[PDB]
Amino acid sequence: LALSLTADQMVSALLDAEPPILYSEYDFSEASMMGLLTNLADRELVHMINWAKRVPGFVDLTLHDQVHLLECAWLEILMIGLVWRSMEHPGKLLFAPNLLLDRNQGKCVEGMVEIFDMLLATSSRFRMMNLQGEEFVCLKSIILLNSGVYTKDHIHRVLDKITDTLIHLMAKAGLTLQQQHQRLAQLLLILSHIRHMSNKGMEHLYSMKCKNVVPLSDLLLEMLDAHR
Amino acid sequence: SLALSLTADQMVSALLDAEPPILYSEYDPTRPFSEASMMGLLTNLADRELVHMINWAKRVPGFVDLTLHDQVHLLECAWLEILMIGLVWRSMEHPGKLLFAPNLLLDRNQGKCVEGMVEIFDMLLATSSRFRMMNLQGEEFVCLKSIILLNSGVYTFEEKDHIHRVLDKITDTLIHLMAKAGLTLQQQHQRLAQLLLILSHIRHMSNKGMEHLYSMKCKNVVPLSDLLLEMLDAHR
Amino acid sequence: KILHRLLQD
Amino acid sequence: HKILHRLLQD
Ligand SMILES: O/N=C/c1c(O)ccc(-c2ccc(O)c(F)c2)c1Cl
Ligand SMILES: O/N=C/c1c(O)ccc(-c2ccc(O)c(F)c2)c1Cl
Repeated sequence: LALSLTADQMVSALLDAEPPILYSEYDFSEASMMGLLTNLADRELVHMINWAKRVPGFVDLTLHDQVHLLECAWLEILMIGLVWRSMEHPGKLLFAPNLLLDRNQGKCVEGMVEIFDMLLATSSRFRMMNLQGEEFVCLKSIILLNSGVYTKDHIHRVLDKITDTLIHLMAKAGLTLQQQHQRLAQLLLILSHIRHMSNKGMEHLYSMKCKNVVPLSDLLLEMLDAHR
Repeated sequence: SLALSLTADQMVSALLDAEPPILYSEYDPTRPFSEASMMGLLTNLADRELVHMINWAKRVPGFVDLTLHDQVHLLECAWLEILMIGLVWRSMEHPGKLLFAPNLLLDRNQGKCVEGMVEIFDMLLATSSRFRMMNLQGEEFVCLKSIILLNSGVYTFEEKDHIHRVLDKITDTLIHLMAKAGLTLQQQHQRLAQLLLILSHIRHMSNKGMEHLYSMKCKNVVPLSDLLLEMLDAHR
Repeated sequence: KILHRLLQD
Repeated sequence: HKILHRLLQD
């Protein structure tokens, strides 16, 4: 089915598949904030699973491959989402509508300010590029299918389709050929930074875990243990 | 800047000529491997490569235009990625093996000699396998290595605009190479994307190798050189 | 694993 | 300064 969709239908499908924006249980210590972030992430994870199943090509994969891809990519996916909805709040991270944190509230947790700064710099970059919603959804699907793919032709064929869709959107927006290729590259290089940020976030989350205090859901612990 | 003025062909020429040499390890075949001694080999090798990497980065168009602090930051951020993409590249024609050096060609089973290392060998091998399947070309490899140098640290920053201009030039160069090679227009954007997506995997391996290296330091497995200690501390 | 169950359901 | 900082000059 995925290989048969048009560019516009790929976009329509991904837009349709988008997960809800969730609220946190907010109403400020190292523990309370982390509880908030991990509580939010756990609930987001459940909606991410439904969304993945709606990314074209993904339900074609074995359950085992679906699990591996999600285990590798879940924090990357949460983070690009966070960056996307923070785009229009310079110097702030919109974890949720009722949880808009600035770089300084990141200092409320050891090691967290550095991660916030990377998240904020990426938001700034999206803003600089005037990243579009259609492009964002494409990039998010690329993360899902790409991050764990080396650890299969079908995945790579689907990936190429999404590249075609990105280029379609850019051509439709009036960009020259040269501009399309440059922008595609700019967009994909951000995925390097998003990988970096997930790696750092994973190590952090892991430290929080061993230190007890902040309780993580069974699901979060399991996703976490797949990276160790 | 003169970098922005270079043609696609001159860009490729500059990068191919700037390529560092393949170095030998201090491997001693009179002695069996231990965890310590194998880690010693890789770190001694990385240290000697770093010096050549610095000369190389100075010849990447646009890099000399940055302040010393910017050059330091980019290299601190990308050094292990740059070492690893080179490793994967030279391992290409050795399926199932990692050519750290001509005198140090290791399979995954030798990686097991160091705790937590086999996981990393497997990722490196899978990436080499991927280069092989894509039939990555030397001209593409040099472009990708230069992209890593300029990109990895770029969002940890005016001249940031300059760097992005240079990065755009390298994109034009990649496209130029693929077209020259006869790839259709669709194939060009599809390959560009396949090539850049690999940089996400390279970043992953670098982060995992950085944590592994830090582990060996803190367990006193091997003494890292002062330069290595400095590059590492930039990540902690 | 919990992820298994969520994918099926 | 860093060792890296000095190598960049030499
Ligand atoms: O250790 N904390 C992990 C962490 C972090 O460092 C930064 C952000 C988040 C986070 C990112 C995106 C989210 O949607 C989220 F709900 C939490 C987490 Cl869980
Ligand atoms: O402790 N881990 C560090 C590490 C690794 O896990 C894998 C490869 C290397 C390495 C990679 C590329 C090189 O050119 C090299 F000399 C070492 C290191 Cl230093």
